[PDB]
Amino acid sequence: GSSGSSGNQLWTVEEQKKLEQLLIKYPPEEVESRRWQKIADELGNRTAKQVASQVQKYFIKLTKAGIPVSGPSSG
Repeated sequence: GSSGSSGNQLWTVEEQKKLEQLLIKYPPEEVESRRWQKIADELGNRTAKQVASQVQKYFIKLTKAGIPVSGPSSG
C-alpha cells in the first residue's frame, strides 16, 4: 500500500528502516528520555528529541487513529 511517501521535512527511508530496528534492540524502561538518547546516538544524524517525536507517530499512529495526536492547526 503506502510503499513510502513524500515529505518536505520528513524522515528518510534510510532512517525510517533504521529506527524501526533500533526500536526493537532498545526496549522500554522507566525513563523514556534516556531510551531515545541511546537510539539517537546510534543514528548519529537524528537526536533523542527528533527520535522521541517520531516514536509518537509510530506507535500512537497505529491504534486505528483513535488517539488524538493534534488539535489546533492550519495550512
